[PDB]
Amino acid sequence: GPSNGQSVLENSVQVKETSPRRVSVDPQTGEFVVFDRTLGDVYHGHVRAWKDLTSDMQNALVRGGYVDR
Amino acid sequence: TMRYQEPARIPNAEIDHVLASGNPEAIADACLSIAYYEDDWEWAFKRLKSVAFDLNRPDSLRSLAVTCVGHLARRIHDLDVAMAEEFLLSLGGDQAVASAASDALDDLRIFRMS
Repeated sequence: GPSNGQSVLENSVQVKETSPRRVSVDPQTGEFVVFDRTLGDVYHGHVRAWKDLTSDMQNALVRGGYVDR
Repeated sequence: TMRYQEPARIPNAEIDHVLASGNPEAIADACLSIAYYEDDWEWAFKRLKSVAFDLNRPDSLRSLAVTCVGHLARRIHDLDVAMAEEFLLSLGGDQAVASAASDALDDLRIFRMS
């Protein structure tokens, strides 16, 4: 999984209002992270490579003020 | 505040009992243990589907199981792509799981068809 799960989750952003799926970037290790709801406010996550994120994910990242390009 | 939980590994042998008898957090844990740690597509896909299709389980759990099918697809090279796709597409019309179906399909299309 991710190195810094809790803080990376807190500074994450919902990709679309129709889905609880969120996305963030680790300021420390630089990895891109996808988070999904488990139950309630609890979330799990996995690491992805830039090209494996969708347009919506990347849009919502750069526009969020999370990545240059 | 949102809470990160990395899935615990539940031994394969205990899974079916947890899915029969378990409370929701137990069941979610089983689904996620499958999603993150089991390598046998057929064995795992079968079990996730039984949760996803079970009308006596709450929407939260059914939706999670679909998301978990998304995780399997991401991870496992030898999935049956056509079976995974027909499954996810067959849910697009019912709302309890639609949203997770869409994101599981994103997972399928990226990791296994691109």
